[PDB]
Amino acid sequence: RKAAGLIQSIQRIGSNLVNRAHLITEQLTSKTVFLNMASFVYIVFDPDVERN
Amino acid sequence: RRDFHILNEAEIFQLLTRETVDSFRKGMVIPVYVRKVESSYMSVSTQSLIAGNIQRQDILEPNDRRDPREVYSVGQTVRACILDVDYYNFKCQLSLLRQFTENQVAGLNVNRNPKFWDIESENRDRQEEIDKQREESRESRVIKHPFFHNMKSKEAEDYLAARPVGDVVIRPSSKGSNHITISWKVAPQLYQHIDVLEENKDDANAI
Amino acid sequence: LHSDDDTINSETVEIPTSDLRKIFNVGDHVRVIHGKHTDDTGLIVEVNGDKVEFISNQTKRTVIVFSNYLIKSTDSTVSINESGRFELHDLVQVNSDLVGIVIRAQKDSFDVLCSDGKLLSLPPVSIYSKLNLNPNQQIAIDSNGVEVKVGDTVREFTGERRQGTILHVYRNFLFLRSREIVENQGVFVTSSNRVKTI
Amino acid sequence: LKHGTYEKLDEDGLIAPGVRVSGDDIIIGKTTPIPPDTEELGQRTKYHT
Amino acid sequence: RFQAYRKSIKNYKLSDVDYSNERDWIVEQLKLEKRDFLQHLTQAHSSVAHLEEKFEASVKKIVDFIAIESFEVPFIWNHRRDYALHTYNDDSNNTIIVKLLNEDDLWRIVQLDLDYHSIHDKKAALSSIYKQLDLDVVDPTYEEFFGSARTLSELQDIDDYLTFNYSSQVKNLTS
Amino acid sequence: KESIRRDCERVLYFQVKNSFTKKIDQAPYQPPTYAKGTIPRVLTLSFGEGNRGDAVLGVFMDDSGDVKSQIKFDEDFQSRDFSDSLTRYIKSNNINPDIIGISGFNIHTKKLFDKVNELVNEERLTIEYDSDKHLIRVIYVNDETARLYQHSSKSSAEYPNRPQLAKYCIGLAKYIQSPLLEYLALDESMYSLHI
Amino acid sequence: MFFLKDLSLILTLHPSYFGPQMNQYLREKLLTDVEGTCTGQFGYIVTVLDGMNIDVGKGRIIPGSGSAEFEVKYRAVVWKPFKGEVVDAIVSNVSPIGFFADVGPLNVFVSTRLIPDNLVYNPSNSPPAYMSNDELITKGSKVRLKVVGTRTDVNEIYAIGSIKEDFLGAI
Amino acid sequence: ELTERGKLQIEPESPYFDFKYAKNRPISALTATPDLYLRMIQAENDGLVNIK
Amino acid sequence: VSTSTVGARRRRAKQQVDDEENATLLRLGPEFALKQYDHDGNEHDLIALSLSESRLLIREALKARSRARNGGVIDDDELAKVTSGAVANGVVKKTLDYLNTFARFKDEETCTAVDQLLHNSSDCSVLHPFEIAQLSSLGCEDVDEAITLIPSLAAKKEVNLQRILDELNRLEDP
RNA sequence: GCUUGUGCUGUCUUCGUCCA
Repeated sequence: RKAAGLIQSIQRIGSNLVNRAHLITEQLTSKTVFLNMASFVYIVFDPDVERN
Repeated sequence: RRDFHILNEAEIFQLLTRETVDSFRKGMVIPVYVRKVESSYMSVSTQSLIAGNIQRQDILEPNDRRDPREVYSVGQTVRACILDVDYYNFKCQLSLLRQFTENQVAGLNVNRNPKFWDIESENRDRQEEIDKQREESRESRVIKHPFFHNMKSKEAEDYLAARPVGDVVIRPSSKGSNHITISWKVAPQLYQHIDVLEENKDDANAI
Repeated sequence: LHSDDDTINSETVEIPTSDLRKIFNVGDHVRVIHGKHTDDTGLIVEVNGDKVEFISNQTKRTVIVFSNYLIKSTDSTVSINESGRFELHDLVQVNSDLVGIVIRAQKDSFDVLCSDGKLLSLPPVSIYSKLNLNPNQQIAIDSNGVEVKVGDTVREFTGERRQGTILHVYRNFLFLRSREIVENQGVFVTSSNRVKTI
Repeated sequence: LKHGTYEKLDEDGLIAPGVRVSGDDIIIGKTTPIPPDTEELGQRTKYHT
Repeated sequence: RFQAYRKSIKNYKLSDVDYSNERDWIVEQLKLEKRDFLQHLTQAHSSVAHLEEKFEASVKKIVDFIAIESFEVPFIWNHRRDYALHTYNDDSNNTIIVKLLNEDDLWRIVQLDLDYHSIHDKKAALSSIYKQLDLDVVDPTYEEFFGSARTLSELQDIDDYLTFNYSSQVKNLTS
Repeated sequence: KESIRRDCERVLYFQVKNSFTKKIDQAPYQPPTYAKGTIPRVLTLSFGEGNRGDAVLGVFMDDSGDVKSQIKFDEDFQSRDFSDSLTRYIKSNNINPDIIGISGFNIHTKKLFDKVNELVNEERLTIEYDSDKHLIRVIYVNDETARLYQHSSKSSAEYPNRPQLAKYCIGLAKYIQSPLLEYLALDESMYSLHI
Repeated sequence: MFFLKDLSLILTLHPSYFGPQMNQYLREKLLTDVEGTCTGQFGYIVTVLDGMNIDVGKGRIIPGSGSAEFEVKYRAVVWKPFKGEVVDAIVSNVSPIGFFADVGPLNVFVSTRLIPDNLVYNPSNSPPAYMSNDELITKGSKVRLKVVGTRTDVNEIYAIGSIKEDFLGAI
Repeated sequence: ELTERGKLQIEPESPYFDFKYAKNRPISALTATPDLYLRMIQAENDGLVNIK
Repeated sequence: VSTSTVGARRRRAKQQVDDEENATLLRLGPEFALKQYDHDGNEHDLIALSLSESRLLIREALKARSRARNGGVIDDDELAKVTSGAVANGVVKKTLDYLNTFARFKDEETCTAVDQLLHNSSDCSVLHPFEIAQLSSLGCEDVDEAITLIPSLAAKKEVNLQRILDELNRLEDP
């Protein structure tokens, strides 16, 4: 149930998650749930896209 | 993760046949569909399409001398005992001899240790099961004859008591349906029972 | 109408259907008209006004369906034809090394009797495949050495000494159909070595 | 197909004069097309049309 | 998954004394279940003293993580592995790592955490029944086999003892 | 009796868990000269039951997970025509398999496996990255999940115009590309497997 | 509830059994086909009174098949549950969905929705049970339940009980 | 020990034949082979055998 | 399988409310009606049986059959094994266990006294036989308990229920 | 290694055959 809520929240915000911290700053997840799930979900980083 | 698993001979055999290498091995007995009959070899197909083979020394009994063609026919199905399995080529060798097909019954390695198995109770139960397999069916015999009466020996003697000397009565014998006892009055309160053996009987109730 | 007065109970009144609501009493056989649980029957357990709860007959579990979808049918008489992928008494491969025979069939489930005797309840999708064995493969050999084909009646000698007619053959196991064993609609599994042909 | 024989027909589906014919034997071979079944699941040369 | 496991628990938040008893109970249960592993640890690592004390401390820390911090098994296994293993330097300055717990043991600790709450509820009910009995002098047998009781079978035995020997008070409160 | 039952149930639970862990712990097949975990390009073949009538159906899946160029062969697989068709199919510029997977319903699949392996070895059909050259690998594929996939309504909705054997080939290719997700796609049906 | 009923059975006999022991063979066939059977119309037939002295009459030869048809009338003890009846029972199995009891040969299933809430199911208990503060019902425990609904099968009867009313539950 | 049902229906084909006449099996060794004791219990539930 | 002595019952148009089985309303259906007919067509009353009467009858019939089958030469298990049919053996075993574990009267004379008290009584001359069987079977202790368990007895308030229950408890062996 | 396939229209009209 939490996965479907997370997917719907991401699709509301724009179907793209820029940063891991946005699971907390955008109120998408709670503190302990994020603390559990932070290192097991990842965002592919492309150096050509992020020069900064 | 670990590397992609690549199937071995046993896994390929289990995949393609759905028979494990445990339930299909040396010594087991299975029914096989005969397909070819020759003078020296026989080719059969098992239930899972594994092509079998039997040689001349494994088709016929040692005391037999008839040709293999006369003994078996194409399309017949028989019991055979596995002598070798080739798990890579899906081929097996079998034997139709009595020593292999029937004697090998205890195919499981049950731990029959005397301290860990109730040997005597098993023997008693098995003996009782054989004593129940010895049970048979039986019924009385009916014969149509004017001087025949379905009576016992003492009953026949009592029946002949009311009749004078020389009258004859016929009763079934205790030795079986193939025997007939004829009782005739020798003297007052003296009777002779004579057993008659029947040959070339058309039926048990027939004469 | 039904009322405490006898003189009122002997009167028939014609009433429009637009002002009638069905009354469902606890412990009545009812068959579902329409919905996801269509053609499910069972006994009413709880009547929460508009919503009615009943223990099913097929799934044997409580199902909550609205009262508008219920008809009082005292008998199920559900036909399972034109459903699933499996006729009754089909020899179905459950998985890689498991097989069985369909004993009872349902709209979205099946009852399978294993070769060893264990009964299973599975959805149709979970069944691995259906074994369409050839007629030559569907032949076995009794304890005497006499061939026994499908439809041949045989009777055991070991064990309980039961009797039945051959329904399916798998390896050394014979699936037999019998009149007196009502426990599994006559279907009991025995090895061919245990039987003698009649 | 029918229970009779078809080996007495020629390539054009017609029997030739001078041939012996018994009851039920096929003397004129004719076929009509039929929209094929789901046999396009794979039947290399044995799908009925 | 923790919510699904704890959905049947009437009350999960234990007091401090009950929580310490829970930790001790889980340590004892793991000691009982992992006897062969502890024997192998003691025999093959004889040079290191008091490894079983380190095992007890590690099990208590894992119970602390699971109960208070509510960490699930993969997170503990990945990011808290230093509490699940012990390291030492031998006489030859050899760095040796000993793995006290594995992932299956973490799942077993979760299972024991779930299991102990039924024991706690049964013990609380039995103590409440004893309070309603209101003995003038504390029964030495009851306290003796209530302090050491660690399975619900012994609690049931104490319940049978209490309802037999003090049946009159039970009848008065209420065969 | 209850205590021993509970203990034995715990032990059997952990044994079943370890067996299932051994089942699902598989990485995707690693093509040579490529880093582990890279999704390969897969070609799968199967005639089905192996009978006289049954034709061979092929499905090619690229590393992006898109099914490309399903084909049907209209000749006996023991003939030279099937070998020529397969050689033309594999050597086509638009198809570049990294591995060839084969699975089937009975022992006739061994003949197909041997035929494809002999054809690949004799013709020296090498992997086309379009230096060192490596022949394409031919393996048997465990079809635990494909047989349930071919009947699933999700597969039918995904590919309405395709037969069951095409869905079986797609299931085999998907299993080669990602075993874990193929096990996950079974949903309630994965408890009925032989664990 | 048990009753005495006058029942009848139609017995067909093959001509191969036309012997002096025809009456006794018909008696044993009737006993095997009646003792222990379950008919939804009648309930459960447990025993047949005077089983060795039942009149069988004269059998009628069926035209075109040779076999004789016998009309056998007998008195037997029959048990059948009724809707809205309270009877005793013994619990045979405990499950989260409810408990299964046995009333002779009949098995009665009671769902949790017909069980009072204070009898909370305890799966950790040895053996598992539906227990309350003052009540504990497990396998083999005497229970008094009221039959609410009866389900009739081809040769089987399924009953549903309830314990939510007074003078029910543990006894 | 075997009931009458167990005395008849326990055939070599059956999985319960392994422990049909077992004795002197210690409790300490049961946990090594959980399937054996589970099969014993399941046979008991069928009314075939009795574990003493 | 077995057919009742009551036949006919052809199609009509009227529908009645006294057709559904209901113990509380004392509507036992046509096949269990208060008036029955024997093989001779004579009038016959519905024969209810309490667990004591049923147990006595089944024990008597079973021991008579066992004696007859043995050439005229007590254990429940052997007596059940006398009967034929594995499913029949299981059914008779279950009934024997149920009757044994709930036998209110294991003596013939006590059962005879109970039957005479429940039949020859003036108040019980109006009582339905099903009510008599329920009272002798369930072993109720209170008038209110009997009324709650047996709703039919609520409408029959001219019955000395309490003293009959106390006599039944007295006759019941403690 | 290779195996054999399993059925039939309807409705009118006309002309005939053996009696009557």
